Amino acid sequence: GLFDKLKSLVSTIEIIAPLSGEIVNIEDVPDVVFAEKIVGDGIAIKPTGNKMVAPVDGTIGKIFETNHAFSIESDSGVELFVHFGIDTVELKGEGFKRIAEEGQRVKVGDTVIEFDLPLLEEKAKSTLTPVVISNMDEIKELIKLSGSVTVGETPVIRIKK
Amino acid sequence: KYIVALDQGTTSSRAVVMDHDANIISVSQREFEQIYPKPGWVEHDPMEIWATQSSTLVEVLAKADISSDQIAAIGITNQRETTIVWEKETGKPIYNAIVWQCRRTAEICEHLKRDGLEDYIRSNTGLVIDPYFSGTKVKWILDHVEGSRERARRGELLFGTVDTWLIWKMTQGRVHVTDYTNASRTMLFNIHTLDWDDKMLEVLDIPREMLPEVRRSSEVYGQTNIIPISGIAGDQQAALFGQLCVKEGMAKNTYGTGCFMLMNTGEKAVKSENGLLTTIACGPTGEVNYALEGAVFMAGASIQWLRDEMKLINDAYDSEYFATKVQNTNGVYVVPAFTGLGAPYWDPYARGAIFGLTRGVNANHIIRATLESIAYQTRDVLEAMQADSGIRLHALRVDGGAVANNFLMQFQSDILGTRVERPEVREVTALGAAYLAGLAVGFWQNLDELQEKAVIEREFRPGIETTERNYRYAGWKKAVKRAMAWEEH
Amino acid sequence: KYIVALDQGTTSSRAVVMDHDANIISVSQREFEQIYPKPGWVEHDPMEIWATQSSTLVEVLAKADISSDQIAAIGITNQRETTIVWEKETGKPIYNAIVWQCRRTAEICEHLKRDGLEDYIRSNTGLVIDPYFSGTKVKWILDHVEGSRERARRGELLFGTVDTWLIWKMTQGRVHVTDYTNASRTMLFNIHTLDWDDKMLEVLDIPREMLPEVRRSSEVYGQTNIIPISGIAGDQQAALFGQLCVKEGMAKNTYGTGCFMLMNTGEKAVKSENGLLTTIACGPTGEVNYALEGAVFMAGASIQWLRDEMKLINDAYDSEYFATKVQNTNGVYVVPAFTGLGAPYWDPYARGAIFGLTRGVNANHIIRATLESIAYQTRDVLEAMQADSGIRLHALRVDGGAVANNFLMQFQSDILGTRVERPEVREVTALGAAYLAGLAVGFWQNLDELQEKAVIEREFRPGIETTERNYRYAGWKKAVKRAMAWEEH
Amino acid sequence: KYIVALDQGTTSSRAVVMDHDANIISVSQREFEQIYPKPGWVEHDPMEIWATQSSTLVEVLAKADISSDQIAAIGITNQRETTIVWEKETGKPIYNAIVWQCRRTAEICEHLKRDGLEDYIRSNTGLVIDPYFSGTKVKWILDHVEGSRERARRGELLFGTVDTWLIWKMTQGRVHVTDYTNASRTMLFNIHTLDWDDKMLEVLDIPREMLPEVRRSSEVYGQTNIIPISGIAGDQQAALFGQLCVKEGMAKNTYGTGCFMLMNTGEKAVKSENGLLTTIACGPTGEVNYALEGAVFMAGASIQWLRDEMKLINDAYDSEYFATKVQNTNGVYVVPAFTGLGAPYWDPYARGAIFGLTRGVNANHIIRATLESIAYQTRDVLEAMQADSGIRLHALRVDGGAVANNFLMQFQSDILGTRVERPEVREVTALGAAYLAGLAVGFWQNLDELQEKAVIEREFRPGIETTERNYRYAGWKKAVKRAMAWEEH
Ligand SMILES: Nc1ncnc2c1ncn2[C@@H]1O[C@H](COP(=O)(O)OP(=O)(O)O)[C@@H](O)[C@H]1O
Ligand SMILES: Nc1ncnc2c1ncn2[C@@H]1O[C@H](COP(=O)(O)OP(=O)(O)O)[C@@H](O)[C@H]1O
Ligand SMILES: Nc1ncnc2c1ncn2[C@@H]1O[C@H](COP(=O)(O)OP(=O)(O)O)[C@@H](O)[C@H]1O
Ligand SMILES: O=C[C@@H](O)COP(=O)(O)O
Ligand SMILES: O=C[C@@H](O)COP(=O)(O)O
Ligand SMILES: O=C[C@@H](O)COP(=O)(O)O
Ligand SMILES: [Zn+2]
Ligand SMILES: [Zn+2]
Ligand SMILES: [Zn+2]
Ligand SMILES: [Zn+2]
Repeated sequence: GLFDKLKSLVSTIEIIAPLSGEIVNIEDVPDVVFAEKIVGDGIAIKPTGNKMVAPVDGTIGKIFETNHAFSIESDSGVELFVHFGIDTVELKGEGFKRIAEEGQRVKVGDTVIEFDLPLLEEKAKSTLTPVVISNMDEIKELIKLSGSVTVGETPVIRIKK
Repeated sequence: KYIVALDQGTTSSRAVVMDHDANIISVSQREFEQIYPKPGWVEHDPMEIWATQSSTLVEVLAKADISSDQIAAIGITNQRETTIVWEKETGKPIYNAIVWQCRRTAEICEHLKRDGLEDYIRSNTGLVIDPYFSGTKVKWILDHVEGSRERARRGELLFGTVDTWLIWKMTQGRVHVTDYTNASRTMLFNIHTLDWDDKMLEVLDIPREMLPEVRRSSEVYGQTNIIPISGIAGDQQAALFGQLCVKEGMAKNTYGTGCFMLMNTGEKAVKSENGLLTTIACGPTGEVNYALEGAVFMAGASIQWLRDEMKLINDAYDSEYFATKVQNTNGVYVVPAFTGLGAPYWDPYARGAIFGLTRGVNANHIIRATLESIAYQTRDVLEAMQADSGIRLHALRVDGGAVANNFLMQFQSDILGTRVERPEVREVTALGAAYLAGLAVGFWQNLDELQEKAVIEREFRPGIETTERNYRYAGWKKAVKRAMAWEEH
Repeated sequence: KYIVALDQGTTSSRAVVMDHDANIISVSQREFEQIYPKPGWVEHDPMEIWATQSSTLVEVLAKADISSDQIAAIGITNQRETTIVWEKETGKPIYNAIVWQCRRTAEICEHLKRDGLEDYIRSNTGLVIDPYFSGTKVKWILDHVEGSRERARRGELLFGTVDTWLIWKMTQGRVHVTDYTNASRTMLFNIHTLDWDDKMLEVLDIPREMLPEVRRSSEVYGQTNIIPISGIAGDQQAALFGQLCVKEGMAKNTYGTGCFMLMNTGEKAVKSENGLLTTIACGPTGEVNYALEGAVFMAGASIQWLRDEMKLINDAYDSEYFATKVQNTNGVYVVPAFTGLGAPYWDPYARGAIFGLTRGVNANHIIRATLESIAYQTRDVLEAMQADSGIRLHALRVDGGAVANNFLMQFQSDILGTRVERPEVREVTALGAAYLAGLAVGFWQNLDELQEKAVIEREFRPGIETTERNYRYAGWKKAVKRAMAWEEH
Repeated sequence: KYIVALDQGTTSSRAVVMDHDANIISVSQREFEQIYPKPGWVEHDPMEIWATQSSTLVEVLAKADISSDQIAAIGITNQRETTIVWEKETGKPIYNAIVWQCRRTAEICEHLKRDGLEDYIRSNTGLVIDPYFSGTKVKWILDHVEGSRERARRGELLFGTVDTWLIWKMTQGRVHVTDYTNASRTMLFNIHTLDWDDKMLEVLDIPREMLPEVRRSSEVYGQTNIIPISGIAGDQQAALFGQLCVKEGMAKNTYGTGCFMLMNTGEKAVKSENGLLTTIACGPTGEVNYALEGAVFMAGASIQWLRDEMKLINDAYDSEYFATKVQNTNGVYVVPAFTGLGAPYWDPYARGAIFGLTRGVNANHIIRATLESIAYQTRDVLEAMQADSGIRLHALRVDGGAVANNFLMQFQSDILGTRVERPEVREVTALGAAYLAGLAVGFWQNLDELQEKAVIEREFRPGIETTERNYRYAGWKKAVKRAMAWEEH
């Protein structure tokens, strides 16, 4: 049933898709902190299924108690914030499931949180999944890719530090 | 050469001495008793403010080594609303001071509403029917003393607010003046007409005889012997000023005994449609300006509560440390309506409540919850402020004593999803009076002489938890709605 | 010669050794961890009750100097509802014990109501749809473990309550029995038919395979090596018994971790129409009797709360002293729904709240308020008890640990307007098991041998403040109604 | 695959599980009662260490998810000196354990001195006449039980230290062995001859019959069912080891319940001329090595004292925060001789004292003073260490639980005028046993496999206050000299 066991095809800073679907303008997030990049900048992603993963080899910072989001520090001094959907914290951890732990180092691709794309599909307010860089101050240039992406595979952003 | 400001606050009395270059030179604080003679009631003792305020002066002057010879003027700042009556001859109170919080004259307000004055009072006072302001505290006094009204028509009876009382006790009985800021607070004065309301006065059965003289917030009121007193402004307003409020759409939030959020509305009396107060502030020369205000009764007080009655902390400073030992309030909410709800609730009936407790909740959840209440309230007031004025703040300038709380500061920021600018000198309410004093005395000439002592010391910006804010606030919202209407009538 | 009782409670585990003359000879208490893995959740660790209960035995035996040779039997008393599952082979739990308070299986109950079983469950269990009882805690367990249901049909999985678990761990795996008292609590057993409900079992997806053997509350269950175990009864019931409940209309109130008020209804299963439980107790020979029960989750716990998390007191004993330094709660109310509301509210949603706070309220108001909650709740339960059974108590016999609180005792009395009889030996829940043990062993023959160790030590009678009771209770009533429905679903 | 260590300490019992790569995988702590049946006395309950130690194992294994199948071996670490006697047949103690601190057998020591054995005992035990060690606690026991000595010649009576007791209770009665480290502590064993002293044994009236088997600190003692137990070493020594003591002149200081400072003296039994202990440690293969040791009874305990009896703090962690709110102890000194003075004082008569108090001193002076005592004592021991061994440390490697105290750490540094290296894994005492276990099992082969998990996490270096150290220490010196000889005889 799961190829999780089998071997995969294996191919300045590049940030990788930490979850999958269609990329989106931060600007369209139904939440201001996001949409005005108050929290920082990056993109978003309408999601396709199953799981959230490290997008940089770094170290997972904090993991939300209701496990719907997490942050992480790249070995390259970048800060990432991944927030699944919006107002998700009201589902109180239902659909979510904690693969990793609030302290480890990870490579790109390592499973971080698993999820239930459909329970979440009608329960949640929105499903948008912002991916932003929070420490926008220590970053020169930041670029936004487009279209479709695939987990731990397609990159969404490129940035010059 | 230097000005000297006087800050007589809910909690305590202070005395600041600044130089021309506007540097805080020496300070004196002295806290004073709080009496609750009955539940929803608060009262302070006129002679104690008095003793405490006086005493504070000397000690500052002394501390720095300075005399009558080197002080340009006296600037005066006080706590609002808090009503006082006193036999003219004597220099003695016919009662205790009723504090701004004290919910006593609550039924009275209930008549006022019963009659139909909500509308009126709104429109001319810019105030709102509530025990919060001077008016009713006056009548309640006159009403609970045999020889009062009459004794006062004959006029042996004096009314006043802290500035007025503070002044007269210095101009040895000579001067009876309140400022423009002070007066708006009273519920007796007319903000457009800029003079005592005949209606209020009547309706309330107050006698023009006791009312003092109402004058500019920068003027030489008189001389006193430590010398002239050139400044007067209600505390919240003197801080608006020290922040250099002064221009349209400009705003600050003061975190002290209570929380006061104000925005300068230049020369336009914006009519609040969102639980807010239309009141007076100053424009750059100490002239009359209008403004929107959000009052929140309990802020720093709560900390004092944990500190002094509950006994969970030795210092309010410690709250940061414990509140941070916890990550979450663990479900708990603290609605600190210890003395009703103010803006924009205005429910003199609600009382303090605690919620969401379970066996695993401990002291630290609780403290932090108290700290949180602060930002919640703040935020309540703010949203109002915005709707009303159609403007969207991008930063919050702040100041106050509680503002030294990195935690609270930050949390305040996250919960708003807005930056928070914390000024390098926290003691702004003081500064304000000074300027009003100095300016009025040629001590300074121009505000511009000073768009420099106003360094920002710190910026708090929204952390990642800012995403969580809506949920957390809804918490708050439900909690609040449950503390309401607790008392009865 | 002597019996030895075992009391394994919510808070702690104990071991009492009595003589034939029924005198408390030596005791051993040992408190144990309380885990709250999440808010409305409570859990204890099977191995810890275990370790703690065992350890307590030895130490009592040792303390007095006594051996296998002089002990007639073992009487067993436990905390109710608290569900446990364990791999038969091993002697190891597949989970932690879910405690009677733990509100986890709350949604489940919500289905049950959604389906239509309220009526059924009432009528056959005498219980009421609520996370309080065993049933749902079982399913919730089976539901959150891969190899469970199936592993349990094959039957390598054991269910049980503390008595059952306590037994099996002593009869080295031999015995799997619960008593009649215990079983009623589960929500799976039928009180008329006096056997497991096929419906419940189904509906809940429980497998007859795990259920133990259900037997008389006085019988020799087996032998163990410290020897036979002749007694078993749910704690509340073993205290009904030690008070010599035993006859129709007879009642007691136990003040411990919670509060349990029960009345013997001889052989008639009175149907509660007032938020009460119809459940089983004993008649004079340990035979099945019916009874009305009022459960109140939080009593002594609150004190522990102030004592252990809030940190206001070092000892619960101290509460008398501080609560008495105050005369009034000063308006304050404490609704201790830390783990929902029980009878007669039964709202697994309400949470702890505090009310009527103002700046003058301090620690001592608060403590006392907590103490007060006790009598209020008690009183709530009582009125129910009366309505239901048509009888009007004239006294309240009581017992429990909190019952050493003159203040509370008295206050309890005033607030009821009824006398309160406090028994000279507080450790009654124990005594109960013993008798059931002794009796069953010819250790005693007749209850009558003992209508003598039941001396009354004190009578509390209604003081003049008893006139004030209605007001004060209305306080309570309003407070309660506000803590309700706090959590969400 | 993994080793599992057992650390059974004065304060509590622990269980660490490491991997081959030597990473701390899961831990379990469980604190246990401390009984003071009388002043200068301390005692623990054999069944409680037991219960606590056992229980801790399971819970670690469980926590990580692991079985009998994946664990290479069991490493064992215990608290020293603490004497135990127990009926062989039963598995039951004839008494309570006498702890290393307990000053009971103090008169006995007084005879020993009266007789002339100071010299002897020094020279063969390397120990010093003091209630601190096993010997006298044994005799005191045998002396306060009717059927003892005789019952023990017949040999139904077992002696042992925690490792020995811990072992036997696991090798179901099979194994009776102590390690080399353990034994030196007893005052009955001969460090040169490396075997029980006939003299001690006599003089003390001890019977070779109870003494266990004495074996290498790395050897397979036997197998147990959770499997073999390959490691054993007295705690202080297992930490010497985990720090990779191992070579001449190498040293560490452990900050826990007490303070223990040790230096490896390879294969030479250095004779202390400065209040120090000559005792055994290990060389790289777990072989016997000698060493100099400085024992200090009270360190972390004091904190617990403030924390648990005095009640000034909720957590020991908090001590940093309060102690830092003060800058100075304000003159105060705390000599924590709660259970006599150890090295290099060795005065079982001194008792705790506090000094230099004046009206302005408060809680925070006090706490900090307690923290300070730590470094003072440390420093006392150190100077001894140096004189004795002629070597001058340049750094202090440390470890222990208290070592997380930046304040203390630093202060320790200043007061010494020496750098302090704090290791990245504090839980070293554990690690030690493991290696001894692993190694002995081919789990590792070479120590060298590991001169890598020993990262330094932090360096504390002497701040400017280091200049002040002499004065401050003289403070200390005077204080100490005043707490001495408090009790009488
Ligand atoms: N670290 C802190 N955190 C919270 N509150 C603080 C802290 N430091 C001081 N305070 C609070 O700040 C208040 C002092 O505010 P301030 O503006 O000086 O006094 P006032 O109420 O007279 O206007 C008090 O209510 C006090 O309890
Ligand atoms: N003076 C007292 N006042 C209030 N509560 C008391 C007092 N003494 C003991 N307690 C309380 O009594 C309880 C012990 O009740 P008991 O019947 O022994 O225990 P259990 O909850 O296991 O049934 C605790 O909840 C404790 O917090
Ligand atoms: N921040 C801290 N400051 C002071 N003492 C601490 C701190 N954290 C823990 N402790 C102390 O450390 C000790 C634990 O030391 P450890 O090496 O674990 O235990 P043991 O005494 O069994 O060897 C306790 O005595 C405790 O009171
Ligand atoms: O409305 C009263 C205000 O003046 C409050 O000021 P304060 O917090 O300094 O007492
Ligand atoms: O329903 C649970 C009862 O057994 C409570 O008994 P307890 O207070 O002794 O834990
Ligand atoms: O001499 C006794 C030592 O083993 C002390 O060790 P401990 O601090 O871990 O209890
Ligand atoms: Zn969220
Ligand atoms: Zn102020
Ligand atoms: Zn009980
Ligand atoms: Zn240790």
